Amino acid sequence: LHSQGNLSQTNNSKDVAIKGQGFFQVMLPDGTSAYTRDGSFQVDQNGQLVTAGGFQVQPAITIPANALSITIGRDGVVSVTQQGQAAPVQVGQLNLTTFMNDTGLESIGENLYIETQSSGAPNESTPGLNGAGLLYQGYVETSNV
Repeated sequence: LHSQGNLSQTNNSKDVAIKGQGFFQVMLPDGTSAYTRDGSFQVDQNGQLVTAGGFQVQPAITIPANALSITIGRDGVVSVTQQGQAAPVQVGQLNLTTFMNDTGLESIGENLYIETQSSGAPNESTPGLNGAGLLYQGYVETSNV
C-alpha cells in the first residue's frame, strides 16, 4: 500500500480527501496522464473539473454553467444542484487509480506523480471497489502522514 494521511474536516466543497488507496487521474498540459492525492477541485474556464494545480480530471467532467454546488459522493458520483430543481443532476464519475507499488511512482512536482516501470500499470476503479479508497468531500488529507 501507501501511507495514509489523517483526514481533517474543512467543510470546503472544493476539498475531497481519499480514505484509503488510489489517486485522482488528471491530464497534464501535454496530454499525458498523471496522478495525485491532492483532492482540491475546481472548475476551469470551460466548465471542466480540474484539481488545485489546474489539471483536468480524466475522464473529463463538465460542470453546467448554472450549477449552484458540486457534490462528490463516497463512491465518486459527481452531481450538481440547479436553481429551483429538487433532484440533483449527475454530471460525471470520479475514479480512483491504484498501483502495485506507489513507491515506484515518479514525482513530477506539485504533488503530481506519473506511472513508471517500478510503479506498475494503473488500475482505474470506482472509489470503494477493488481496493480503492473512499472520497470525503469537505475533508483534506494532512501531510502528517
